[PDB]
Amino acid sequence: GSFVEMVDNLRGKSGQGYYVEMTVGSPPQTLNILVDTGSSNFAVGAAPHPFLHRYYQRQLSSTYRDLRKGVYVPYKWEGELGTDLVSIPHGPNVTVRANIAAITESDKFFINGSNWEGILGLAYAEIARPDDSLEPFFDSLVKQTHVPNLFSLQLCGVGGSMIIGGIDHSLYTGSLWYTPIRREWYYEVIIVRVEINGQDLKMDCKEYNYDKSIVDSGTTNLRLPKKVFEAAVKSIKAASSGFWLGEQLPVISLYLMGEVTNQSFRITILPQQYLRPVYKFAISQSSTGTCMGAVIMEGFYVVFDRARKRIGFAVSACHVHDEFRTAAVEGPFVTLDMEDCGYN
Ligand SMILES: COc1cc(Br)cc(CN2CCC(NC(=O)CCCS)CC2)c1OC
Repeated sequence: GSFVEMVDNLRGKSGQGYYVEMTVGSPPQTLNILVDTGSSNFAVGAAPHPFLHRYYQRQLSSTYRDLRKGVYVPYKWEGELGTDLVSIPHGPNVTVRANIAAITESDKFFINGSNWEGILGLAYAEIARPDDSLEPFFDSLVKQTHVPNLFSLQLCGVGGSMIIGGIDHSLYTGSLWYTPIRREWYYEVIIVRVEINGQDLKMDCKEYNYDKSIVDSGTTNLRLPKKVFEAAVKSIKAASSGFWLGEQLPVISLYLMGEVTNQSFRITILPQQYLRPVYKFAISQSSTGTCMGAVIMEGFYVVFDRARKRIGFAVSACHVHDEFRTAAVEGPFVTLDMEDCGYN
């Protein structure tokens, strides 16, 4: 119902993702940790990298255990794997034994000037490194505690909330609308229709999910596939008459597969969401598929209902809106052949 302790527990810089305070080891070592639904490793700085405010000092932790194994993660960082006791101060009052990759070497990972020292992957074991046998933090948390298999994110344009183990109904207006998680690797969803200011792109819905479509807190932009990206910008440029290519400095609706056969709902983002104050055009091309980043997520309260293999969307109580236009989650809509849109 209400999780006052966990409200406003996220911070960050625009374009750099959101981080939460966590503790590792015994006695607890406090670190700021990126919240990433697009990856599945819990990894922290473990050596005195010049950019870092602080780092995990294994020698100070009585509860640390070595797994005597190494991990190389390119996007790069490299680490030594182990386990230790982990807590989230402004989260549930629990302590779990989780896997931690102690980052010993990295290139273009840590950001000069940033206030975070690690990454928390909230996605599933499938995309975990080195392989799926390394249990992600959230999978460990659910198994070792009575914390429900669910988390939600209210990312605001920089602070936000990560509600672990439930939903805070103060953080959204209207109703929650759910889309199925297609496969438990990334938080994979299916987009069935795309409108630019009320007009359908008339594109094959297979193109909207070319390779995959994901909800990703680790990505800043709405990243559309090349073919969709091209057609989207074409309608975006026509609606308002280098920059469009992300080389320099009208609402958008995505229809998502519903819970029921032939039933969909739409989520609608304003310019106030895809114009990121630096302004920059926060919609870019991709070759890995559709990535619903902070652009999408900042308009909505997002429920990662892992228990029921679904993701909830509702209008965020903190989203930037004026007296003219407001962000929206609306349904139900009738959409046939939705299963076809999934790439195989
Ligand atoms: C500031 O730097 C980061 C902040 C945060 Br929060 C997370 C990361 C790492 N994260 C790794 C997974 C990526 N997503 C995918 O591979 C799916 C394709 C999406 S189009 C997104 C970036 C970051 O990079 C190091």
